[PDB]
Amino acid sequence: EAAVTQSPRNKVAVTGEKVTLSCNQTNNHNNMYWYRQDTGHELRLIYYSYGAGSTEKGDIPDGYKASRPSQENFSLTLESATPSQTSVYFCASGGGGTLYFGAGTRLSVLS
Amino acid sequence: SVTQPDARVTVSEGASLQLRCKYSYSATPYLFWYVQYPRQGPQLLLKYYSGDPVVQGVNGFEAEFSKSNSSFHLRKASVHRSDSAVYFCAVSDPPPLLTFGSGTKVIVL
Amino acid sequence: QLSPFPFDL
Amino acid sequence: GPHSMRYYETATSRRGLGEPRYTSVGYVDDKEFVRFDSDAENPRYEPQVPWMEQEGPEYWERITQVAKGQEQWFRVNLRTLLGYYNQSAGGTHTLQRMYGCDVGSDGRLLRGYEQFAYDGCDYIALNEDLRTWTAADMAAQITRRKWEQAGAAEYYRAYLEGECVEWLHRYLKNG
Repeated sequence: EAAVTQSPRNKVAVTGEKVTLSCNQTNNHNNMYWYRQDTGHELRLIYYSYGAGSTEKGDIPDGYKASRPSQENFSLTLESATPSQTSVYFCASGGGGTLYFGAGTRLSVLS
Repeated sequence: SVTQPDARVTVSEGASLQLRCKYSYSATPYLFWYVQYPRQGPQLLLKYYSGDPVVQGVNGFEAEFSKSNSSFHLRKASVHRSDSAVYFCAVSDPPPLLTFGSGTKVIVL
Repeated sequence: QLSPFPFDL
Repeated sequence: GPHSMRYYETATSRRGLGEPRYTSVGYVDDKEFVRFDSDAENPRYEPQVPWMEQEGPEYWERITQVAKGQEQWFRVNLRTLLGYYNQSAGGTHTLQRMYGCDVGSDGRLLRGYEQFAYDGCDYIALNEDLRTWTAADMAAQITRRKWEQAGAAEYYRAYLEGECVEWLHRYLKNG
């Protein structure tokens, strides 16, 4: 979906840096998600949201914080960047059933 | 939990392609197939909720749901260079959450 | 088992 | 003879009284056998009749987890409906869902259910065919549209046709 846009597409962070990945969706969907894929393999859920004001931990929420200020904005925050977090982050929205993903955000953590 | 037994698959351009997918999930299965082209996000190919066990998707793709065999195998009758990519099988684990497979890399010659 | 999470209104 | 199972989830938000109250009650034939209350000190799905106590702890766990998710769904859609009908914010409203399945003497599905009511009035309901929808007013017309587009009917049907019927049986043998 061209409705899901992440920012930025490429980010390099220093160890300890507070990083915030941003997602925007004009699909008018209530559900939004943040996955990470780091081997071109399985994508794993970090955090999701049932709608504005909702913030639910995924399978690997450690080191991550999330925020759903509004309907179309869901941001993932790495409070203190650590190399274990270098990976490609994908955001998705969905109104039940099908999930629509953004282009992805490649984030690397230099020590 | 969904399982894609093959990590890599190679086919001759023009030939048929079949990517296997097995699912172990007690509840109502809501299965999907996503394709991921290099430097891009996963895109929906097709999905199956109920009714016709054989679902059609974009780009001449189709899959068949088999409660008995517990599979949701993908198929395309004639692949082209364009189809080289990573294919994901996924089941709505507890909806509205989605659980992805390890994926399968398809290489066409 | 219950009906799955519903779609958005 | 035929049997039935039916679940009623209702969310009620009240004038500046914080987040809405969520409750879910299930009926087998015409007896309540399970229930969940968000007003409880410890929100959890619990057995309302003894024969339901013969379900594992894993059962009550995910059932409860579904309920917590459902609480959020209502919390959100109550809001989207305020918009649709152009109403206030501090206002007091109710949104409920009812789903279920009747089975024939042969234990196979007889009728599926999935429907919603806002503020006491009908909103949208899956027809008997489990393929089309009935939309009360114009606001509901909006939902119908996207649900027709997203294939919501097939989504719910999937459950109504198998998972439900299967469990209605689990329970019918249990007592």
